Amino acid sequence: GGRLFLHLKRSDNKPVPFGSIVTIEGQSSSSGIVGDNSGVYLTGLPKKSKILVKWGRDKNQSCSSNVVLPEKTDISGAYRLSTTCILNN
Repeated sequence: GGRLFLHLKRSDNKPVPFGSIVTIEGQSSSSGIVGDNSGVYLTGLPKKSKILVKWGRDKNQSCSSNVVLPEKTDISGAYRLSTTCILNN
């Protein structure tokens, strides 16, 4: 599958909080954890995914992102991608 470093930034231009939990939309278990440079490393992904990034239970404490990988198959490396995490408010 696809592996990538994903740099997330909130729609309000703040970094995503260090320690936020990343999940595939529709799944309850963790996929990864946002680190101290507001990035996460993810593997086993299809070409197009949707993720939830969460650091609390209230309004404006989670955000949603699409994750679109380039088409190329059969490579061993990792993409360095960026996307917006749109706040759920």
